Amino acid sequence: EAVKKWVNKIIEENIIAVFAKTECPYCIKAISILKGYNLNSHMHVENIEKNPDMANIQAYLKELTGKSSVPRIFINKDVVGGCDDLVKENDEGKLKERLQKLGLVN
Ligand SMILES: [Co+2]
Ligand SMILES: [Co+2]
Ligand SMILES: [Co+2]
Repeated sequence: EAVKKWVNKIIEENIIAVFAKTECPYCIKAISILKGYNLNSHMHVENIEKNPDMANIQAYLKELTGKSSVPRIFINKDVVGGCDDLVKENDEGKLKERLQKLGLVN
């Protein structure tokens, strides 16, 4: 329960929550895309590789999202998914819609 509670706190206390690992090009790409919307003040990036319970975190992220890979991206507790999902939402206007409803972009 401790691992799940810790992950939950990250998702619930940050509007934009990104789970990442070290030297992860698609993590870096997704984080850069989000910071390009000036979301930094409401983002937390968690490096789950620098963590003794990486496998537990990944298993829980799969239970929540369908995949154990990083990056894993949540926006106001809603599952965006990975960087490819973020790129699809960004290119098709869904990302902007999301952020507008949250007051994060005009
Ligand atoms: Co290397
Ligand atoms: Co900027
Ligand atoms: Co952290």
